[PDB]
Amino acid sequence: DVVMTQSPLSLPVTLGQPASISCKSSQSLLYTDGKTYLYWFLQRPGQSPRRLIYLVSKLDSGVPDRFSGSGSGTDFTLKISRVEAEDVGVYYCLQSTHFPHTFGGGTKVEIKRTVAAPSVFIFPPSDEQLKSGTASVVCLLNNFYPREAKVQWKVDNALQSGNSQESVTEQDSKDSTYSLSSTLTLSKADYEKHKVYACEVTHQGLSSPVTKSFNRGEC
Amino acid sequence: QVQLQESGPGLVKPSETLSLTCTVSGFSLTSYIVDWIRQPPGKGLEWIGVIWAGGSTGYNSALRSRVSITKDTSKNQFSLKLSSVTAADTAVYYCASAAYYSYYNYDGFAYWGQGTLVTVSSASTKGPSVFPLAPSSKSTSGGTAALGCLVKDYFPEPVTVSWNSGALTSGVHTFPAVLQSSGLYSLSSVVTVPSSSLGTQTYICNVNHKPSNTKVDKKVEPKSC
Repeated sequence: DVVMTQSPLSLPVTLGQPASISCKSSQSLLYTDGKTYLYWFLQRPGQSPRRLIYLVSKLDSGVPDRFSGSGSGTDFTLKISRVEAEDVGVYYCLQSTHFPHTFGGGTKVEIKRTVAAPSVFIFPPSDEQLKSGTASVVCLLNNFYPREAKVQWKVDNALQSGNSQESVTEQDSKDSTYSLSSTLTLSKADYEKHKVYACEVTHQGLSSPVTKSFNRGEC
Repeated sequence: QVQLQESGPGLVKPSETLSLTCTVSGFSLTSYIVDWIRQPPGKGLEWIGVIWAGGSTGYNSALRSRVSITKDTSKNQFSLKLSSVTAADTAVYYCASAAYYSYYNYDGFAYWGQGTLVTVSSASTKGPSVFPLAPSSKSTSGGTAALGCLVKDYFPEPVTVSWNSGALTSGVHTFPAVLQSSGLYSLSSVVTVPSSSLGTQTYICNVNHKPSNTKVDKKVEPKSC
């Protein structure tokens, strides 16, 4: 099978600056009809890949001219002359000259924007969940940049370990930020035995760690 | 101006047969071809096979003759079947179509379906519990308040979350789900709104878990402090 190698795996780029993605095939993609069946797609989070380019350099309908494709034989390139906030996502190349058709491993384009401190929010468990014997506490870090953020859970100032999980959204296509949600899960008994619930946030946009807390049973 | 609609997500037991359908609308002046592609969670894309205009097929040999693509009775409807499944077959499956001008001139992969997640598991489906993430002064930043819903203890993925039946979209963040040690998923969906709107506007999260036929609407009421 034809191996499709994409380079780089991750592409951080400053807004308005050019980006170049390489796609290399283990065999020539030139078919017997004189055409080169090389395509480029963009895939956004939780969405299907969308075609940008076909036949090496042909742009699909609605694709702006900042996008271009070039190459021949085994070496191909996708270029973005001036990267925009909406260009973030995973780019994939594909060959269909040979059977089976094969895709490149993908290149994630990221916007390098100015540092943005996260807005930190905390949510107590609901009475509905408390009735079931479990208590989930949620900490939200909203619209921050860069992606690196440290969340620490504290229950009556005691650092928590092995009872929390978190996930991060993909980079926003409009403001180029990330958001993070972290859930602390305790039994109702442990929850009712403690008073202060805090989430401690460390990020580049913060001069010192920010602690967002609530006292159980304030209202 | 072409639309591809795929059948719903759900479970397939290991060793059993995965079955999906795709309906291709919008081709009128030419015939078309339908390619099938899959994407394991957090991985790349793998081509499965193709069904040509006349009904003949081409399959990826990596699928070891476990695959079948057929034309259904209903106009523009196609079925993909994959036999003897294992955890390696858990993926988002897509159908993709393109114009076929002649055997010597055809496009490929021009228009894609939304993708359907098929999970290979011997476990039963489980609908989620939906809990409010109540706004309070602990979630209220200078004129703006954050609120949400915690969609907990469901299986398999995915779940869809909307706010106010889709009328509320600005400031919404729906997070990737996490897999707990119980083997059940937990997801949160949050929204930032003007805090002055909290006493005059009702906020409801609409949760749909297609694999278990579960639909939950939860009103998110503010705390007093």
